[PDB]
Amino acid sequence: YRKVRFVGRQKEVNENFAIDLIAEQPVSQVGSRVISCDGGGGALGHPRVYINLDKETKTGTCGYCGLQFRQ
Amino acid sequence: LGLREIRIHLCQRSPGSQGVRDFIEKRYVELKKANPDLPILIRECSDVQPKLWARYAFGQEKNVSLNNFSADQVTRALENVLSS
Amino acid sequence: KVDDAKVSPPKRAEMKTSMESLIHHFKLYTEGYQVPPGATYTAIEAPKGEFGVYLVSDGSSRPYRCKIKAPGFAHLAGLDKMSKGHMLADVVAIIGTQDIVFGEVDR
Amino acid sequence: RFRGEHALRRYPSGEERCIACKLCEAVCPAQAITIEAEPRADGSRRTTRYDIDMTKCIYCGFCQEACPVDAIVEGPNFEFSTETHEELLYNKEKLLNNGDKWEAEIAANIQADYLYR
Amino acid sequence: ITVDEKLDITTITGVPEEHIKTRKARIFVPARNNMQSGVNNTKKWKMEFDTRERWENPLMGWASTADPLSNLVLTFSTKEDAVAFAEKNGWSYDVEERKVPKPKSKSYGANFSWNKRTRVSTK
Amino acid sequence: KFIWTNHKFNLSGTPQQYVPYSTTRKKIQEWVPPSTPY
Amino acid sequence: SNLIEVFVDGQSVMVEPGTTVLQACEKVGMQIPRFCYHERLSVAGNCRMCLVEIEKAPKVVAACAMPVMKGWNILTNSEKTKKAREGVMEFLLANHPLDCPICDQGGECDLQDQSMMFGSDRSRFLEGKRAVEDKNIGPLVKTIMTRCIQCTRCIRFASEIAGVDDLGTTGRGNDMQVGTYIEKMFMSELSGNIIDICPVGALTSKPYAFTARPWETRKTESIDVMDAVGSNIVVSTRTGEVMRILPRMHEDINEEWISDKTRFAYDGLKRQRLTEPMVRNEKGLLTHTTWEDALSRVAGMLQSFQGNDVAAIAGGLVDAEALIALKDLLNRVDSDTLCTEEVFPTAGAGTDLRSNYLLNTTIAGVEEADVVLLVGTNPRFEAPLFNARIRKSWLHNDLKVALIGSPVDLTYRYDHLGDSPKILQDIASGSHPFSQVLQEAKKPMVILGSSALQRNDGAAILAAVSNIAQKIRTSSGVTGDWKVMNILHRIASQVAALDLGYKPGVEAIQKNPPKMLFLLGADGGCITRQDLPKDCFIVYQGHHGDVGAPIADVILPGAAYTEKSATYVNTEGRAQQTKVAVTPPGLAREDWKIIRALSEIAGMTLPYDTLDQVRNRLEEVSPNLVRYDDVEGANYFQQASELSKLVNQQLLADPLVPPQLTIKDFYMTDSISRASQTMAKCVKAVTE
Amino acid sequence: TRPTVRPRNDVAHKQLSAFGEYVAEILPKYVQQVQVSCFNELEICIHPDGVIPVLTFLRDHSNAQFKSLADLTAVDIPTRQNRFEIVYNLLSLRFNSRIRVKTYTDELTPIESSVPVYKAANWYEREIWDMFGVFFANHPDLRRILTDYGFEGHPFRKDFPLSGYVELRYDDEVKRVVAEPVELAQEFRKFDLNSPWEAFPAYRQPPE
Amino acid sequence: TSVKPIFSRDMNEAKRRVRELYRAWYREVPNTVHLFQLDISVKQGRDKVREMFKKNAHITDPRVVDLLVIKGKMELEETIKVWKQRTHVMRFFHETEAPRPKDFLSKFYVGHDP
Ligand code: SF4
Ligand code: SF4
Ligand code: SF4
Ligand code: SF4
Ligand code: FES
Ligand SMILES: [Zn+2]
Repeated sequence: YRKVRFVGRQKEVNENFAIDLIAEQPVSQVGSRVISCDGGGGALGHPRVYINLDKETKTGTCGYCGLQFRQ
Repeated sequence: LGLREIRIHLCQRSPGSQGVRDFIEKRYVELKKANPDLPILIRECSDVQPKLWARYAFGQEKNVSLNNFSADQVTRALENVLSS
Repeated sequence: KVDDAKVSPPKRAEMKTSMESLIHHFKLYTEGYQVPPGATYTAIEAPKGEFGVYLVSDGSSRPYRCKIKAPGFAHLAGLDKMSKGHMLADVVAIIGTQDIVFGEVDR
Repeated sequence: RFRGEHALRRYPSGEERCIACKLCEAVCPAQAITIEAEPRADGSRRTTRYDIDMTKCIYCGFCQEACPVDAIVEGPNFEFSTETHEELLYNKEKLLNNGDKWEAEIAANIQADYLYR
Repeated sequence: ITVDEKLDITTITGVPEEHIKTRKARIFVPARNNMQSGVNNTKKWKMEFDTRERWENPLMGWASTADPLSNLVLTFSTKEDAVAFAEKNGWSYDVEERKVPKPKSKSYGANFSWNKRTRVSTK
Repeated sequence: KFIWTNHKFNLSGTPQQYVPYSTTRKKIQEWVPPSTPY
Repeated sequence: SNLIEVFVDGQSVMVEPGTTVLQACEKVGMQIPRFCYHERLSVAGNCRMCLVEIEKAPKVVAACAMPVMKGWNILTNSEKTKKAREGVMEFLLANHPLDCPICDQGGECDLQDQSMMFGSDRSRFLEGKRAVEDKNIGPLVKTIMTRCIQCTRCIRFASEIAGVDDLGTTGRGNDMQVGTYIEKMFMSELSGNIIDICPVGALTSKPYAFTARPWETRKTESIDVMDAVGSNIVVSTRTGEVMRILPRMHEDINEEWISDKTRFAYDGLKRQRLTEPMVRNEKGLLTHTTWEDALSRVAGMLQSFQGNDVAAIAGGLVDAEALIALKDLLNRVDSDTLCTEEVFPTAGAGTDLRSNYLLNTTIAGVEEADVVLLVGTNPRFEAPLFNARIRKSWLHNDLKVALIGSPVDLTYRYDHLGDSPKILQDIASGSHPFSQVLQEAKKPMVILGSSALQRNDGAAILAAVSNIAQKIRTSSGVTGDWKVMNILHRIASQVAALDLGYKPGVEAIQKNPPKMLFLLGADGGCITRQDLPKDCFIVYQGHHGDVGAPIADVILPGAAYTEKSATYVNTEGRAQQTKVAVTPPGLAREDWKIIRALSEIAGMTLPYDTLDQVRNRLEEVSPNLVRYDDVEGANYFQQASELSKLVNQQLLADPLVPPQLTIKDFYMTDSISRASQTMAKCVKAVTE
Repeated sequence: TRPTVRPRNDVAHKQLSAFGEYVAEILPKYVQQVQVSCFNELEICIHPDGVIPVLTFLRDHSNAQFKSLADLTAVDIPTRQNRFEIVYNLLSLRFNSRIRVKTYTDELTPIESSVPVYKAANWYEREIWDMFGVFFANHPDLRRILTDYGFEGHPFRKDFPLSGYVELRYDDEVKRVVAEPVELAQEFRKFDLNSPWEAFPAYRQPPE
Repeated sequence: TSVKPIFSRDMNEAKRRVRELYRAWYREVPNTVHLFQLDISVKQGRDKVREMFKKNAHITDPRVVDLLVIKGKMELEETIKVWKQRTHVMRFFHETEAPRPKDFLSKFYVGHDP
């Protein structure tokens, strides 16, 4: 129905997607209990948060951090 | 038909409707013992002018409006629409 | 800034480390401050006049009535007295002396 | 510290730095922000609609000073002036693209100014 | 002086257009958003009018609308001047009732019984 | 990483004009009738 | 008399001798901070946030658990109390991670509305922050046990009202945890109702999880209709879409609690919905068309029909305004023959002052009872908050409960007295004991369920139970007025339906072959085309297409319950009107206006146009429906208990088995419960 | 107590407690409430019978000059049983002192205007007519300032909603720029911001 | 009523005032129709004048009618002079607006009961 508003307008659309780009990361490992995540660098990026990694070797990308974190 | 149903209204206080509150003690157990087909209705509280309704003949209302009767005046007023 | 941080936001290097910084950051932008009731008034030297603000406070993050007095209410109602007895070419030369700016007469 | 065009940033290799914490919406004086969020199937929440009414946008810039994860950035490029009213309403797939026509322009100005604020 | 005492129920009109007879107001108590337990947002009567249609604006999906009032809440003091404002401008309304809870009887110490049933465990 | 080749433009219709649109979901999901036989 | 004047900040007030400092200071309009305390729970004290400096003492006490002696000076604001409320709420704000960009209670957490007003300014810790791990319990409770400030509030709820003994405390000192040691799932009735009680955002809703923040909603109060006890809810819109509900905390029913089914039944409300009128097309074809096609299609068929060839059924969830426009249409044509879906036996009374047809005891008068005996039902899996009031009134005093037939898993100490219908006949005599105690109680309570009354012996047990019921009423009766015999229901639009003057139980349509039927039943498949005559049309009018929309001629779109200013009846006769929050989608319209719009295209036209004019008609039949939220004192069944003795139909011989299973019958119940993918998501997690 | 707290003073709090006291003493005909603000301001609540002479008393004296009429405003207050609130603000030139005059009224009851008493109220007094309908008495020229010619609303009261009813548009149907009922592209999403728990101890209400 | 009036006292200084300016409008309707250079018939203007006065005839209280007198007189200040540049006078006539249905069957096909 809506398909008439762009005829001769070429539909400028995004190319890359961050729907799944976490999955191509080399999922980190430590072998400890609780780790800081000031990822992206200090005083920028997502705030400090502490995660328990005991259970199916992972963390869960911290929500904030996004990068797959595990052991 | 006549008729379809009748609707008893009363009030729990404002004691003009005590004839109806007596009428259930007098003729409700025996009034519905006879004619076990007519679905007469009783609702809760008009709180002023506790009317008595009748409805029949392609949906036409018939409202006898008792204000404050005695124990036999409620007994005799009911048979007017009942027999007809 | 003011240090007690119920009014000033905390610094950016602080709102990423401690716990006390975010709750007095994240709440300070959803709603505003906590202003006590009671009327107030002041005025300062605007470079063309006084500047009356009669800021009625109610007691929440959102203020009540905020009536402003700007110059030009007095400075242009008195054009009636100032103008007469004179030319028409005088009148445009009158106006640029009081320095009247519109949008500021919206008080 | 000059203001201008809106853009969105992201982490190293693309992550959508936005976390959709809605704070830029509640301080926009013109309510030019409108965000509908949803749990994406991976689990972390992201955005579905993201709007900046570039007509209504009064450029108070408080969105730049309200995001905790520092997502939206007033990018310093005055390149503008299209020909319709129907175009300047920016959807999301302008803004990530517009945030990725450049980043080294943006990433050096924050890194020279973040110590003051 | 020219006092000329007289009596009339003050119904004022001409200031809106037609929405006197169309709508019906509502006076009620906002009562405890129950995600938390702060009771400061009691003690003030409020109002809200009729809600009418909200469609889709077919370019973005915005909540564009008719129904020009749709957002008017005032802060009343009590039930007494609650009615007196709805009649002074004179459109229809309907009134709720304030709900205050039980006082109530709560006492620690009776949670450890010899023969009663009021007995807690696993604390 | 995720940056373009050279540049772009803010032109009116190149033919392209970015033509901004709606990016949501149908909400009510209207009912489907049963098929042709009774 | 029986009071002590205590000068709360130097100001007198008279409390009972034995109340709390908290209730004293809350009486004079103040808030002391509340963490380890709840009014609807028990009392512990292990948060230590309420700390007031009492006068003429060097020490500081906590206002949760101590009585009040002879009149003190409870010095609320001091130069030492603020050295305590700052003090405690600096520790627990350290061992906690930096959430709230993403914590889903981010607009209402009590570490966020206390921490601006009370407490300190900065931090000095400055490294630490232990981090425990989480787990999963059920597919409803999104679970981050990191945050978990150990206020022992969810823990006691397992020993409280929800009697499932499941949780505990695992650990010592700094390291203790709250969750279940083994991986046992926790799900029963009320099991989703913990995520309101958790005072921080450590617990939250699973389907709601990542949607929107709570400063954008528009709180409009309403009522839910998925059970006969009603509810007290509040909806929240976003852009004309429903987000979530919460309990509105009414003091009679829905105290701080709500039905666990109705909490997550809103998902199918916006899932499988018919939006538009769909034409007959002569085969099983069924395609949409103009709204002014199928109006004149059935309009001429109405005038062709006359007499008992046209009928209707209604047993779902519709209001009490479309059940009069239907009634003032089919009885202005003077052809009634109309019934409901639910099977209620009528022998002597029920429609005529109704005498027992509502739940006669109030819910507030349940706590004053002493010995309760109920038969033929599962109280846990129909009317869930009803057992919650029994559970609480079993506690805190003495309460005696026995039961007859089919031992199911109730929480507290019940006992299976026996299982035969002859038990009900023999209790009029002296046998199968307790034998006198129902007469020798002071506030007895005898409750009948509608699931066993659905059977063919319903008129038999209607007089058998009321035999011994009036036997206790003719005994003393209690002291006292104290109506004893009462009954329950499980369809919302039934008591509202019957007291309009309908007949209960499918018998009039069960005897004739009528031509045209109106479906407001509708998914309850007690009427098919098998019991019908040949292919004459039957018209569906409703909102969903589960059962009865494929077996139909012409369907009609309509608004469900969250779209119309409706009016319902609880199990006691109150009227709790719902209100419009979201306007209905598609081409559907409000379900009373369509009947008047169908009336004007037919011959007869009803004499009322606006919804007020509907309520003027609603005044005429019954005046208690405009009486909002009041249950008047009117029983009058000395006569009506005698009138059912005219009928002497005998019992049957069958063990009194309810339809309710272990758990699984609770989920797939009405119409939306079948359409909700959330209930389908969890019911496969129970059978696994 | 500390730095970053406003240092109050008692000298101006003394004389403004002193000066305004014998004002009610020498006109106990019109004055009904006097109060001293905790930051050196004064209110003299006056029933509007004495709208002219009390100003006329402050128009001239030898102990109170007060000839600088700065601010005429208007504040509505619903739920008061007399809605509106006319509030003056005048300045002593020789003494550097601020004082306000709070005079209530109602809608239909007029007010004797300050036209001979002050000639700075020429455009201020008309504004309350255009915005509220408070008909002042005996003004030589009552007209329409700061509103458009076709309004019937007096918008600055509370029942007038945020937008009007009069969203304007053009058509080439003949020449005209015609009015129409109002239609928005967006709701003006109204939030909910009042947090509970009563941050203020001093202004605590009578608990009833 | 403990409140002083504006101009009238009781209904008889009032009802002679609403008759009074009616003549001032009545000689004005032919006067402005050639002035503002608009083209309708002049009798339509005289119908719309009495349209406005007759509609508000449901008042049984003074000083409200007198409040409309001040409203009615202020209309003539722009009217006798030229302060409404060819639009505000045309604003009286709901001309290019689509007609309201005002009929029950007509409302029912279009609208969610507006
Ligand atoms: S800038 Fe902040 S508030 Fe705005 S979308 Fe990004 S994370 Fe959310
Ligand atoms: S740029 Fe300005 S107008 Fe736009 S969201 Fe930020 S503060 Fe608001
Ligand atoms: S769920 Fe969390 S907040 Fe609630 S009682 Fe348990 S530990 Fe305390
Ligand atoms: S629940 Fe409380 S402590 Fe946790 S993120 Fe929300 S406001 Fe902060
Ligand atoms: S508030 Fe619960 S113990 Fe202090
Ligand atoms: Zn990280």
